[PDB]
Amino acid sequence: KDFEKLYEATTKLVSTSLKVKDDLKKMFKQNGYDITTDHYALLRFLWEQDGISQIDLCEKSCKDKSNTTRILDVMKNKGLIVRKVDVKDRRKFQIFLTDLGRELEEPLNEIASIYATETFKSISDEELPLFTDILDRIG
Amino acid sequence: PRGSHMKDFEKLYEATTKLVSTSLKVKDDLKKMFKQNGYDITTDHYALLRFLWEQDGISQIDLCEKSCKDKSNTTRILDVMKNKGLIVRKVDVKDRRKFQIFLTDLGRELEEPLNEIASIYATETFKSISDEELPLFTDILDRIG
Ligand SMILES: [Hg+2]
Ligand SMILES: [Hg+2]
Ligand SMILES: [Hg+2]
Ligand SMILES: [Hg+2]
Repeated sequence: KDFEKLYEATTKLVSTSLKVKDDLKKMFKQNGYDITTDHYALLRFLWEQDGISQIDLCEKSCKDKSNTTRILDVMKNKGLIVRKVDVKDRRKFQIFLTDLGRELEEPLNEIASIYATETFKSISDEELPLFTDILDRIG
Repeated sequence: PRGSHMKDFEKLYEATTKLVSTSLKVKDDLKKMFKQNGYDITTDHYALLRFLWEQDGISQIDLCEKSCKDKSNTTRILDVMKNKGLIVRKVDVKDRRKFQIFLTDLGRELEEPLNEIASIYATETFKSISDEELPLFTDILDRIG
């Protein structure tokens, strides 16, 4: 409708995504926090709700089970989260924030806010839900 | 940074999240479709091949400007393409130390079957999206950043 246009949209979608992820990461680094966008998204779920099951974070995350688990080990190794074997299943892992994990909410949210305002500055508030809804119908 | 009409951070974050997820789903599904139909090609590969079908023998340098993925990642990906037999690296006759990138016979032949799959894929993927909506979507993506 027509392929050339469709391919161009797909490309822009995919550049933009990468640029977004990559600039937010840089901004966390510049302020001295060595974290990725993936780590931030995961931590956001936990700040809402601590003790999420790993499978539960599969679902919410996306990824494969391989990738998510590797991202979570990187996070544990930076001290943000710990991993417990569950009180309603040996099979399941529950995921808890450390103190470090809790502490970073204010500041990581602050940097993400600053990134967001600048990044979305040319776009109107009323364009968001259109954008969002077009993304939701893609696929 | 500020003004008199700020957006809600939550909304911006949700949009960023949806943008990211959707990018990933689209990439990953296109890759699955290529493999299911017998071609072991990533979306990154296919995207580079598109640039080569338009402009065979382009410089590594000019490929990176178009590519994004600024240098070491386009390169690593180019290497993987050479070892797949899709492309070939040729020292520039003019301008020392530049390379030009050329399609193999295999890389040329893939143009038709790979565009066929991607095209079908794109139409499915965008079927719920009206003709008026598309450049709107595209224009928002251009203003992001
Ligand atoms: Hg790309
Ligand atoms: Hg994500
Ligand atoms: Hg999963
Ligand atoms: Hg390169």
